[PDB]
Amino acid sequence: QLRQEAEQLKNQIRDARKACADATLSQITNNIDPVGRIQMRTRRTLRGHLAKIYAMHWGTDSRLLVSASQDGKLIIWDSYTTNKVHAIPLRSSWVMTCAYAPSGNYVACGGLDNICSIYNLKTREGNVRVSRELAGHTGYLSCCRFLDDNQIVTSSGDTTCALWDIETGQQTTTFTGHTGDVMSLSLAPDTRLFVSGACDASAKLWDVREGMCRQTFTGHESDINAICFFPNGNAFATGSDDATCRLFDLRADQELMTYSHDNIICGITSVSFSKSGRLLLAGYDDFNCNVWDALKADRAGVLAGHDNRVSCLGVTDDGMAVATGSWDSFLKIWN
Amino acid sequence: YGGFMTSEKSQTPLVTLFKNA
Amino acid sequence: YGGFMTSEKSQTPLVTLFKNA
Amino acid sequence: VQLVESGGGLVQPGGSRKLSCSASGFAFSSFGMHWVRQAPEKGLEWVAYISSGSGTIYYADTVKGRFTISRDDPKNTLFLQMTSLRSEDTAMYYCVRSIYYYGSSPFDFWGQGTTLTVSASADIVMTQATSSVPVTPGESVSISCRSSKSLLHSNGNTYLYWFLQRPGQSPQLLIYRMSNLASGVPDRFSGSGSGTAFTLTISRLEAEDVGVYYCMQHLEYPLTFGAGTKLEL
Amino acid sequence: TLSAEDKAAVERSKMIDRNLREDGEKAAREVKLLLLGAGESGKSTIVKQMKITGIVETHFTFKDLHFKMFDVGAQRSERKKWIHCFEGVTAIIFCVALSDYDLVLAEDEEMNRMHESMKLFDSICNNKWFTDTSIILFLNKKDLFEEKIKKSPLTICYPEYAGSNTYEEAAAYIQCQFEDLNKRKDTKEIYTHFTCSTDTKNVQFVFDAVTDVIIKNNLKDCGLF
Amino acid sequence: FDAVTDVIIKNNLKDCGLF
Amino acid sequence: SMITAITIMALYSIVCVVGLFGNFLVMYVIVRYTKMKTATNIYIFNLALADALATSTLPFQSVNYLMGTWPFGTILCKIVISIDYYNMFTSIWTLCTMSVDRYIAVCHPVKALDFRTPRNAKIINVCNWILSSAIGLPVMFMATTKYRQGSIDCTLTFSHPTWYWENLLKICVFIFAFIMPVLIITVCYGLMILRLKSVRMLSGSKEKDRNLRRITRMVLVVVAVFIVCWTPIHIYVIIKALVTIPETTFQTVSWHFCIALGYTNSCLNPVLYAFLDENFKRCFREF
Amino acid sequence: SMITAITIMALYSIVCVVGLFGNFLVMYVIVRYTKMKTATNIYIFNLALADALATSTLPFQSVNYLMGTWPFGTILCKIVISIDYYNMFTSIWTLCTMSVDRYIAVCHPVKALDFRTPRNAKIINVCNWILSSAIGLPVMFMATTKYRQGSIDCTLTFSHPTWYWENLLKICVFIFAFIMPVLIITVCYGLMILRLKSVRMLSGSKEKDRNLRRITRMVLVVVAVFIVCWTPIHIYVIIKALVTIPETTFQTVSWHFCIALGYTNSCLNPVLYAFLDENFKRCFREF
Amino acid sequence: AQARKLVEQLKMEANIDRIKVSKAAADLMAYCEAHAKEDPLLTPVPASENPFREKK
Ligand SMILES: CC(C)CCC[C@@H](C)[C@H]1CC[C@H]2[C@@H]3CC=C4C[C@@H](O)CC[C@]4(C)[C@H]3CC[C@]12C
Ligand SMILES: CC(C)CCC[C@@H](C)[C@H]1CC[C@H]2[C@@H]3CC=C4C[C@@H](O)CC[C@]4(C)[C@H]3CC[C@]12C
Ligand SMILES: CC(C)CCC[C@@H](C)[C@H]1CC[C@H]2[C@@H]3CC=C4C[C@@H](O)CC[C@]4(C)[C@H]3CC[C@]12C
Ligand SMILES: CC(C)CCC[C@@H](C)[C@H]1CC[C@H]2[C@@H]3CC=C4C[C@@H](O)CC[C@]4(C)[C@H]3CC[C@]12C
Ligand SMILES: CC(C)CCC[C@@H](C)[C@H]1CC[C@H]2[C@@H]3CC=C4C[C@@H](O)CC[C@]4(C)[C@H]3CC[C@]12C
Ligand SMILES: CC(C)CCC[C@@H](C)[C@H]1CC[C@H]2[C@@H]3CC=C4C[C@@H](O)CC[C@]4(C)[C@H]3CC[C@]12C
Ligand SMILES: CC(C)CCC[C@@H](C)[C@H]1CC[C@H]2[C@@H]3CC=C4C[C@@H](O)CC[C@]4(C)[C@H]3CC[C@]12C
Ligand SMILES: CC(C)CCC[C@@H](C)[C@H]1CC[C@H]2[C@@H]3CC=C4C[C@@H](O)CC[C@]4(C)[C@H]3CC[C@]12C
Ligand SMILES: CC(C)CCC[C@@H](C)[C@H]1CC[C@H]2[C@@H]3CC=C4C[C@@H](O)CC[C@]4(C)[C@H]3CC[C@]12C
Ligand SMILES: CC(C)CCC[C@@H](C)[C@H]1CC[C@H]2[C@@H]3CC=C4C[C@@H](O)CC[C@]4(C)[C@H]3CC[C@]12C
Repeated sequence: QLRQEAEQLKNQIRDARKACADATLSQITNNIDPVGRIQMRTRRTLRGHLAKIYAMHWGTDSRLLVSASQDGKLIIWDSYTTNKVHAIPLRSSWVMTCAYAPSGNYVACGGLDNICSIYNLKTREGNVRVSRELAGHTGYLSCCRFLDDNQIVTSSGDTTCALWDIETGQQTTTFTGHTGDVMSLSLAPDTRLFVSGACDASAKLWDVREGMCRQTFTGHESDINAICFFPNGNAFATGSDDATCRLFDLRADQELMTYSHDNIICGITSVSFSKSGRLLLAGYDDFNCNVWDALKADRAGVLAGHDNRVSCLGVTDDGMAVATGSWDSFLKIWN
Repeated sequence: YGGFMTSEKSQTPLVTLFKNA
Repeated sequence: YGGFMTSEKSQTPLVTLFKNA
Repeated sequence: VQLVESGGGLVQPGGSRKLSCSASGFAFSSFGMHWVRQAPEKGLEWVAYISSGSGTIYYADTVKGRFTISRDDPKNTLFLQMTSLRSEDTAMYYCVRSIYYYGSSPFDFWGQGTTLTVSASADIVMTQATSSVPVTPGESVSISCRSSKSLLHSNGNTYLYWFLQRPGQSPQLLIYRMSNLASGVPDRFSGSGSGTAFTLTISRLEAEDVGVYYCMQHLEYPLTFGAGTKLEL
Repeated sequence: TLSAEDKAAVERSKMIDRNLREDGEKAAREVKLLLLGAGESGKSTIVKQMKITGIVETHFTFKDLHFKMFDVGAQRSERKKWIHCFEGVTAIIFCVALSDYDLVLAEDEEMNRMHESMKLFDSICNNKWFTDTSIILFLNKKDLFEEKIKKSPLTICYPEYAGSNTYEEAAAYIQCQFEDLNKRKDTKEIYTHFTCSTDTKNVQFVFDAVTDVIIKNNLKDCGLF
Repeated sequence: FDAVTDVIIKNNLKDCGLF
Repeated sequence: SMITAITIMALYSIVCVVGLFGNFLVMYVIVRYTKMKTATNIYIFNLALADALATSTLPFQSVNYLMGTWPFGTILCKIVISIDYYNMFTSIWTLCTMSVDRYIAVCHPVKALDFRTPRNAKIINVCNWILSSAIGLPVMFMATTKYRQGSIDCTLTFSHPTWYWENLLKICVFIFAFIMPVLIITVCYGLMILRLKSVRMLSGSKEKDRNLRRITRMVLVVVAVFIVCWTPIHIYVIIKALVTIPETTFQTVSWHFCIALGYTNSCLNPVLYAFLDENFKRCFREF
Repeated sequence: SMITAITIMALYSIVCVVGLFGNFLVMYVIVRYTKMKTATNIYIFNLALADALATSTLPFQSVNYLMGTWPFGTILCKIVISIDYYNMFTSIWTLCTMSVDRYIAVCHPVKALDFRTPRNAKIINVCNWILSSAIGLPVMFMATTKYRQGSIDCTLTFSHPTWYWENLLKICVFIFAFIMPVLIITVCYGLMILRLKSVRMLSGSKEKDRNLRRITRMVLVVVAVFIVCWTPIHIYVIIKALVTIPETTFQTVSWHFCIALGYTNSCLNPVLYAFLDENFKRCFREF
Repeated sequence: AQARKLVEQLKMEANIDRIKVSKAAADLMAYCEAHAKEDPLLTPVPASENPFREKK
């Protein structure tokens, strides 16, 4: 009875989505000229990890960047001069995410230890020590992103998300609902809402203040590994293990466009937008990072040069460079 | 030849007798 | 190894043919 | 964070003396170290620098060859051996910790000073044009400094540091790289200007700000200080 | 060209590079072992024997050889997403209990826990990330298994076994079935040792299997294979 | 030559001092 | 007479061309692609360099045989003789070092981790080159040119007494290049084959037994090629020095054939080591 | 405990006193009267000097054994270890050179006329000392003092890996100081005796056969003393390196007895070479 | 219990004022065209202006 009611309601939502859509985005954007060929040369090569890299995050000053490796190190890099700024030894070697604060005061990290560690960088003593330990997740930490210097949103392998207060140390908000492991999350610029994708092939939009799910986006065939907002905060792209990428609009609440090509059957590790949002960069398991034209659903460029599985990709705040990290222990900067 | 080879060294009683004397 | 060992060696006719041609 | 120096007292000319500065409550091995001298009724003067890990060592030319700096990291101690002292060395010596990376604040923490008495590339010349300005609490005060060489480097940083020495206390850093305030300094101080002409503006003058103000270049070794503008009431 | 602060930053970067190189060499020497099995296998007991939330790291030194053993049993998350992290592992030690066949989980459909261990071993062994990784298989509770096979026949759980009651024959049959679960025999050796309450007997067998893996890696590095 | 050889052998051994 | 000279020239030309081509090909494959990240690649590169220089010194010997005189000059004579003996010892001791490496790798796995590193391999290789220089410098200084019977001769000059220093040098080169290397290679590879037979992994399976057979075959081929190439030239030099033999055409053919057989190991080292190596085989397959 | 230490200390003291007295007596007799006008006397003088310098480091070892620590300092530790390792090779190779000299003197007379001169013996002795310098210098560098369990220890520190360089040094010292000298001395003196048997002046009479028997007994005594003295310390060190043995008092007594016998050969070489020599015996008769 | 909350959540998801997709497409194109000039990735920037440069 209840299951039938749920099937009825979701059928009504599907019918509303069908009726609401009138003109395809590809048909409307067909008229505009394609961007062409975008070739990005390597500028800097970063070495010294000696293990596979899992996570990088750009700072808001567009110069420093943090990187997480499987030797138990967080390395904070000066991208212009190639010099290393910080080298933080970690308690747990296994790491799967690392967040760089917007102010730059703190660095978060997490992985298979079920702990989110907050490290202060502006200490008077001059040694980067463990400031905060956020114990309480039941599954592995998959992604974490700072909102301010006191509040952090984390996703975990117990199918939940959490909003934590750093100074108190307790979790202030818990988000439940996903049946599969939440693999990634992305923050909007206003930061009042955040979308997260899980291993149930769906993404959910969560309100930070209220604490409930505002919107639910389905359409993928496999586990969603990556998610990122469009720079206007009204849309977001998802990458999944089914060798496709999708674009979902929050207000439209439907699948705008799908990016895929026949030759590539491997999954999508990470995704990021350009400053204008015209280019969508995504690293795949084919040892390459493809730059897609967002409005034409066609390939605009290829970043080849990594010798192992590309694990992480980030476009900087002013859009002047893109940094890619891979399992070959090298960080590369493209421009 | 073998005097400088790494071997266990134990204080002899003779040097104790020298120090006592 | 033995190329530079002291051994009295006469000139070959092939070198004479090379000098001729 | 604490630095205390020992080895003071009177020394005969031509003798030798070893000073030692012990550090507590911070990672001594990661900071480079400075010795800075102060004449009794004159400005400050830089003596020497040792990097972390002892990889590079710098000396002033007046003290080149006479003074030997060293550090012991397991005991967190800095040593200065002084041989063949002269009548100009009757000065108070400060130890300075400094860390160098992108966004760092070097010369932030100053030692307490050990007094020693023995008798009772083109050098960038830093010029404090004025010597004393009488001020009243409340008005905004401007202090001018000038250089002999353009301190604007090609990377975009201008290596000018502003220091304040209170009467009878250790000097503190106010401004590093002419724009950023040092951690723990109120927002009353602001630095501005360009190459060869620099200005410190103190809006809303408040008590305990009376002291001597120093402008320092940090473009190339040897470090050369300013004369020192004193304020009074 | 570079300023003095930039040169000091380069010197700091070089010191950090030296520290990272030393840490990398020290990590390279360390032998990593991944521990797997069921909850009732006896992981805590065997780890306490060898030594004398989330990841449990055990560090012990045998014959001047460093072993770090990662117990991942605490995590309840889906294994497929985080299994790829453990690709660079010397060996996987998989522990199961021989007495599991009589024990039956409290479910509506009565199922054999031994067959669940068989499915677990088949899933771990046939994983794409672990094709050249050796498996050290440990069979636990040998005395209780002998008493149980004496009291109760093995015919009741699965009918395929028809041999007479004997700990030797039945244990060898379970061992050969576990070896038959392997689908790539050429690129994966399986070391089966019956667990016993002796510190020397176990740790030495683990050391021998790790020694064989190091021999295989050195031969691949030289290029004979 | 043989006798001279023997005399040289004798002289060399006497110089060494074995005789 | 003419047929003998044509045969000798063809033999030296084939050995020199194949040796230089193989050594420079191995150098290009190592430097271009592999970029010397492992110790084994460093040892193969050092063998390539030593064998390349040793084969490069061969055409000057061919010209010396043809002309019967040395027109190159005294300084180049010193350079050629010193480089020839220097690279001969460098190649042989590098082969011994690879034998020691494989012995430590197979028999002592716990100590192989500490032993097999790029730094240690670089240190041991530099020590090998310095030890070769130990005999490279005196041979360099001794080597002069003497005008005999109207022909300049590029040869070593020994201080009085000539016989004692000349045979002391022949005996030292014979011992250090033959007695110790054959013993080290034979003992290390024999214990290696025994330890490989002891390995539980290789035994039992028919495919793995075939792989053991292949490894044993390769090792025996290496040992056999080393012994068969280096043994006749050294023994024939010892026989020549001990017993004077009347000059014949067959003696000339045998002497130059022994020289060519000595350089044949230097020529056949790339195919034996680098090409048979599976890592370089994979690199060749991919590119 | 006390009885053992007294026995070991007395053994080292007697061996040191006898060796120093014999070496300085032989040197004084050679310098004051013989005036080093013959090559053989030059070799005996160099042998006496090498044995004296080797014996000089024995009281430092005695103090090290008694006190259980090294109080002398790092510099003197380097000097003593370097002198010990240097002079051991100097003595043994001087013995080899004298054996080769006697072989050339007997078997090859015409060549011995050129070979046996003061100048050539000086050149060969200088070469022997330089060859000893080869092993002496790394021993001088590596040797230091290490603080262990409250006791300073004077020993060799090896760069990582310690086991490889340490056992390589032990193997090289074993081969160069034992395997080659025993074979050279044994073969040269055996061929010497075989040549002396052929000599017509030695055989053919009663007293002449007695003199030949005397020479043969002297040669066999020298070879037997060399082998019997040097063999146990080298074999014991190889066994200790290869096989770990539990600490016992008998092990300590055997270890120090082998070291004392090794020095005892250097102590007993002046008696055999100089006092039993007929020329020095005639000098003693005249004076 | 769980089914009730899920049905209420799905009903809250359904009760949303979905705007026309054409208006969102127009806004998306306007945003892309407005920020197209600013983007360094889309339009190349001179080497002197570029912070990343070749180092000898
Ligand atoms: C002094 C010259 C004339 C003769 C001796 C040449 C020696 C010093 C040269 C020749 C071959 C060289 C080696 C060739 C290859 C490598 C691998 C490289 O990744 C590190 C340097 C290293 C290890 C070189 C070290 C220096 C070297 C050993
Ligand atoms: C590690 C091994 C290979 C080192 C071997 C070193 C040997 C072969 C070298 C080192 C010292 C060299 C000797 C140095 C000096 C002379 C004097 C010269 O007039 C004749 C050659 C001769 C006698 C050299 C022969 C070769 C020699 C003995
Ligand atoms: C010191 C060690 C390493 C090497 C010792 C080499 C000695 C044993 C060698 C080198 C020089 C050799 C001599 C050189 C020449 C001849 C002429 C030959 O028709 C008979 C042998 C004879 C007389 C040799 C006898 C052995 C000899 C003396
Ligand atoms: C110059 C030539 C003669 C040197 C040859 C050295 C060879 C014969 C020696 C040196 C080191 C020795 C090995 C050292 C250690 C061991 C381990 C021991 O449990 C068995 C013997 C064994 C395996 C030895 C076998 C023989 C060995 C390899
Ligand atoms: C053992 C096998 C593999 C290699 C054998 C190499 C040696 C022993 C062989 C190969 C070449 C042979 C020499 C060839 C030519 C001559 C000249 C002749 O008038 C006398 C025999 C003599 C001197 C031979 C002696 C033995 C010899 C030196
Ligand atoms: C190089 C340093 C470390 C050690 C030097 C040792 C050598 C060079 C010294 C020590 C003993 C010295 C010899 C002692 C005695 C004599 C006899 C004399 O009538 C001629 C000089 C001669 C032959 C000396 C030559 C030089 C000599 C051989
Ligand atoms: C003719 C003979 C006696 C000359 C001496 C040969 C031997 C004893 C010499 C030649 C090469 C030398 C080695 C050269 C380099 C090193 C590396 C150093 O870190 C330890 C000592 C060590 C390992 C030396 C030990 C002694 C050595 C093996
Ligand atoms: C000494 C040189 C000149 C000739 C011999 C070189 C080779 C055969 C020698 C030198 C160093 C030796 C190694 C040194 C130390 C050990 C540790 C021991 O527990 C096992 C044998 C082992 C691993 C030796 C094996 C043989 C070895 C590799
Ligand atoms: C143990 C290995 C490494 C070194 C062996 C050295 C000794 C045993 C060898 C090397 C040089 C050899 C000598 C070389 C030449 C001759 C001339 C011959 O008509 C008689 C034998 C004789 C005199 C040899 C005797 C043995 C000898 C001295
Ligand atoms: C050649 C003749 C004259 C002397 C032979 C000396 C050798 C073979 C003898 C003398 C001293 C003996 C050693 C004396 C003590 C021990 C300790 C014991 O727990 C094991 C045997 C061992 C290690 C012996 C081995 C053999 C040995 C080294």
